[PDB]
Amino acid sequence: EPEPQMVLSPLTSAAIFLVVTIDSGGEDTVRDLLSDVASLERAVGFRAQPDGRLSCVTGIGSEAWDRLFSGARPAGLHPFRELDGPVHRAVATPGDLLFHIRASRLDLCFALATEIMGRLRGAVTPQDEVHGFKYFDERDMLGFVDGTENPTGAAARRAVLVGAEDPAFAGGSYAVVQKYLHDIDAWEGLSVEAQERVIGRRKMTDVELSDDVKPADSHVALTSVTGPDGSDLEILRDNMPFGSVGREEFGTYFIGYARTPEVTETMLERMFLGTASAPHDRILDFSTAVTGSLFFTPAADFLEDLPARP
Amino acid sequence: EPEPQMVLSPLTSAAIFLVVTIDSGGEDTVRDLLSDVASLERAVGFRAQPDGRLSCVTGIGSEAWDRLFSGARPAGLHPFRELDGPVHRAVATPGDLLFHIRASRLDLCFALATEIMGRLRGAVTPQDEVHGFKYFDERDMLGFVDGTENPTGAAARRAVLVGAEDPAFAGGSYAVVQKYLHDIDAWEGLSVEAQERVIGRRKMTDVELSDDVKPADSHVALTSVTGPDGSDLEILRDNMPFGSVGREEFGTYFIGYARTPEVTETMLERMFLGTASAPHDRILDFSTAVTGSLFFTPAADFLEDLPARP
Ligand code: HEM
Ligand code: HEM
Ligand code: NI
Repeated sequence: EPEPQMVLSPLTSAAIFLVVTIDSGGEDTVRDLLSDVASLERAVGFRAQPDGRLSCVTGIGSEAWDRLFSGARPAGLHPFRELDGPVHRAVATPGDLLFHIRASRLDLCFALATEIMGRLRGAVTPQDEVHGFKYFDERDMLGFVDGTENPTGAAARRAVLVGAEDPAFAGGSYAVVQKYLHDIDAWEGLSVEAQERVIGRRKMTDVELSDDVKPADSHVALTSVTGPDGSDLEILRDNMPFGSVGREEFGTYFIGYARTPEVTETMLERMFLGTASAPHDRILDFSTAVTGSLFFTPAADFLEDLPARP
Repeated sequence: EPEPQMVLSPLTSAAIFLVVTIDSGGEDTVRDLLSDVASLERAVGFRAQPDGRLSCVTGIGSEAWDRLFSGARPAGLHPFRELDGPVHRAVATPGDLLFHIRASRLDLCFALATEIMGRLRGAVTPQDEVHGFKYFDERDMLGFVDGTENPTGAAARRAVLVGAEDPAFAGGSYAVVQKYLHDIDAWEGLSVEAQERVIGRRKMTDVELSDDVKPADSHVALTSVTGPDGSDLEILRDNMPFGSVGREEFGTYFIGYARTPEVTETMLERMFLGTASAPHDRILDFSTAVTGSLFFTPAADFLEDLPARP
């Protein structure tokens, strides 16, 4: 009986990512928005349903949580753990609140972000805002199909949603975000055969590389992680391309939901710190991370009925 | 039997507007892109047909025209005439090339814009770049249905496409652009009735105010122009909203196609300078123009078989 937010969304061609920090003494204005946000989603979204598919997933940062809520905390909620790799850095940037707004059209996402930020105006300071558009064939900014091996339906739920491990917050999830910028000129200089050695899948056909062709330092290889037993651990990603052409900004907005942050964090360490037979993820030779933050996205039940302020 | 560019488009949800200036000695690269731009449009767009609806209207500024082409000039091509009215100013800004990119998906626009700019790189300098989205019910940032009294088909061609009057350039058109930003706060503080007296049509039903009622300083009244004969003088507009919710920007991007700049320019004068019967367009009390430029968008034929350089 707890309802989670729309962490498992259908395919949606548009998205707006909003990350803000809570000003001095903006705690109260925020908690009012947190209650209404579900209702607000419904207002912007209900006409233009069922095509629209407008949703919002709201996330709360580690430190912001303590300023906002009394009572117990989510089990594994900390601030984003910065990774200072030998070559590549996973930076950690400020964010107190996350709004993951998605729809089938960008104007719906825009209308709902306007409502959210309108009532938050004066209590929060914008940190990041990016509008994402999906390609007509699910490909990302590097030209590869993006999202293929995402857990689906029932296993997705089990991989993403808090359960009996933290009963107090079952139905919530942990969201990790990173805004990446690509060296498109560099990447496109590569042969397609060389690019597939980077990702770990065939570009066009989207078939994964056989176990002994797939390089140890390819993306798909490093992001496959298993548990201490004979079973593999997965996350839910909804990557969204973005960019400004004039500024030569070509991006991938990464977002990854998981039952516990330790899964996503493992994958991050393998990509940036590398393993024994892999100095790092080759995707990083073409992708530079300019922000990263960690949030708990609660059950929608938690937002309707908040705890008293600490 | 000269084919115009896709000035008359279907209805498109997405748009990118590019304005660049041409650097010293960039003229040659620019010409090479102009010759290939229709080609590139096909390249990006065909594999998305029919539903893609991707198109690019390419336009050239008055000064850039003499740097690029020998031979005849279009009869009406001058720089955007700055208007310095009693209250409001229509700024004139830098711009040599216009790329009016439209499709049903924002990603189709982004992709063509990437190819174009990649070619133009090293030879031009970005001046303006707006990504526009259209609301599901064809409304703009002011919440009024935008585009209702636009001309259609036969009447539109007659209104927009250069004819026998300037034969060397039949199939062309003159485009005027202005990026507008709105005092959204001010605007939303009016009553719906108040707002309708600003626009000249009823907000929610899009019926035009009757003659007696419609204020003489309302937007529709001021942009309703007749010639030296009885009949009306029309233009084709494809206004697009754009915005950033974080830095509190809510805008309309104006683009106005006409058979001769004179019609558009006349309207712009009544709006910013006034009338016997009105100080200025009431719409300007909520909208600030931040860019202005005038371009000639040649026949498709012209770009593919370019004149010699001078
Ligand atoms: C610029 C950033 C990124 C790009 C362009 C990108 C792109 C891709 C692509 C093309 C695939 C192909 C296979 C598939 O979609 O199933 C993939 C898979 C995957 N990615 Fe990434 N990705 C990015 C960042 C990340 C990050 C930061 C993580 C952090 C955990 C991550 C985790 C994964 C996982 C777990 C898979 C599937 C693993 C499997 O095949 O079992 N990705 N990504
Ligand atoms: C802030 C910028 C602007 C906004 C928000 C805006 C919006 C609108 C709206 C809501 C209408 C209602 C009627 C219709 O859609 O046909 C309209 C009509 C019109 N506008 Fe604008 N517009 C803007 C700028 C301009 C500019 C710069 C011109 C320059 C000539 C212009 C010329 C016209 C014309 C000719 C009509 C229709 C006239 C008729 O009813 O016969 N507009 N606009
Ligand atoms: Ni490397």
